[PDB]
Amino acid sequence: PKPILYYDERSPPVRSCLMLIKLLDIDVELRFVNLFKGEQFQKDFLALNPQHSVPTLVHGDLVLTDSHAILIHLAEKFDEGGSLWPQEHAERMKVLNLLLFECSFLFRRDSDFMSAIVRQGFANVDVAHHERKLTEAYIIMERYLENSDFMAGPQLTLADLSIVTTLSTVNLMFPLSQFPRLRRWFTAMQQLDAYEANCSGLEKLRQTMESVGSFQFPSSSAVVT
Amino acid sequence: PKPILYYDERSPPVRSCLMLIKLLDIDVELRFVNLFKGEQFQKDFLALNPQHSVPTLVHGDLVLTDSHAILIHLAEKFDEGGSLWPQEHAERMKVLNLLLFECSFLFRRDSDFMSAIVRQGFANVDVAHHERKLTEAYIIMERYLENSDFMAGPQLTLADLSIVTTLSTVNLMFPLSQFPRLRRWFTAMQQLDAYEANCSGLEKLRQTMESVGSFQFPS
Ligand SMILES: N[C@@H](CCC(=O)N[C@@H](CS[C@H]1C(=O)c2sccc2N(Cc2ccc(F)cc2)S1(=O)=O)C(=O)NCC(=O)O)C(=O)O
Ligand SMILES: N[C@@H](CCC(=O)N[C@@H](CS[C@H]1C(=O)c2sccc2N(Cc2ccc(F)cc2)S1(=O)=O)C(=O)NCC(=O)O)C(=O)O
Repeated sequence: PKPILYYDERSPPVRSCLMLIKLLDIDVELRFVNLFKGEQFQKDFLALNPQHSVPTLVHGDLVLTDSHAILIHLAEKFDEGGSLWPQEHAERMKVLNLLLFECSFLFRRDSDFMSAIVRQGFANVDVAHHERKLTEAYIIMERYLENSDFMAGPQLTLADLSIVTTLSTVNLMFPLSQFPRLRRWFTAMQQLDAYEANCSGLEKLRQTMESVGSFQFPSSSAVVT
Repeated sequence: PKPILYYDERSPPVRSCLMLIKLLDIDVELRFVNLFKGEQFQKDFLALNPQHSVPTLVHGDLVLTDSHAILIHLAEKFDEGGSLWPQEHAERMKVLNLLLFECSFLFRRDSDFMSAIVRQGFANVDVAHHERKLTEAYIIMERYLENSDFMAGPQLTLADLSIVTTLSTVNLMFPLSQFPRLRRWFTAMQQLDAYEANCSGLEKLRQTMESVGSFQFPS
């Protein structure tokens, strides 16, 4: 049976899976779970994923509840022997290490910021606090890109797919003017045909966040090429 | 070159790596980075790990900056053919999924709570809020244990090592009496020879958090 992806394209980790699905031309059934309406708490989805989170993948008997596991699973089954999830051990561990950076550091801090907007309203958020936290993530990614051309090495990997969706979401708010390597990398990612799968959900996220938070992202921040 | 582990054993993700090292009898060189003194911001360590986090593993030219990658790396290098990191794809994906649950959900919420204590002081923390968030993690793990003796199946895996160190840290504040599968599992984990690697740092974390937070854990 072909994979089933429970999704809300506003979510960066969902969009990372959408990019991989487009990149590898995987046939996947899409099942929308509207996070704005709380559909992740629907009884059947909750029993499927007690974390009530998207993306969730059902592929046969396998149920994955984290984008980073979904990316690895889909790469092993549809990019077998390929370079997105590289064959050599050290290269693969480097990709895994950056996937975990996305979970542990980048997405955690972006989610922290957007959760404060939803709960308090943008005018009541300590924006300077979150600017510091997320600029710190910019600094770290700039350092990674000072030593390699893509995030995890000389070529595109799963790490770039995971990170670029959250980047583009952070960059709705915070400009990349002071980060030339990260701007060059982001521009290169935007030229990829697979990046088309990030565009619609990023814009839907912008619309929803501006509505719920009663604010506007500064239009000048987002890198657009 | 033998692996080098930069560590502060107060940290649950550090303790998971220490448990695996004891389980597999891995010869490592330990290097203490005192987080209480801010030594993770020392110039050479930031150069090595710009996330200024422990655990950090240096193994030859490979530098790993996340406990979950370190667990997988060490299992693949030192436990080929073991059950901790299963060879079968579906089983391996299940372990990976639970390792990411630990990063994304359990440790995130435990770190949220302990960071509130450090920044605000225990007397000013919304304990009820964090009790709800962490009890939600208990509920999820209790469901994970419905069909299996361990988190990822019938056998001990890397997922149990990652989860149990954070468990025991959450359990310093919130008891497990309402979660029979989870309490059974934790008692069984505590009986492992390798669980001794968790003991020292858990107590050091209790002592340090109680001083920095100016409080005492109920346990
Ligand atoms: N490691 C896991 C992470 C999976 C996960 O957490 N998925 C959630 C959606 S991602 C998300 C988020 O956390 C927050 S907090 C505030 C705003 C947002 N997001 C924007 C958003 C706003 C409004 C809206 F209607 C939709 C989205 S977000 O960036 O999308 C998730 O499913 N949350 C549901 C829940 O109940 O927790 C991994 O897969 O990698
Ligand atoms: N996914 C990564 C996570 C790696 C990581 O974040 N490691 C940190 C130590 S774990 C840690 C923690 O996050 C917090 S927040 C508040 C309290 C604590 N900890 C307790 C503590 C208190 C006082 C003290 F002196 C030491 C510890 S904690 O549980 O130890 C880390 O290195 N932080 C340093 C930094 O600058 O960020 C993975 O590896 O899995």
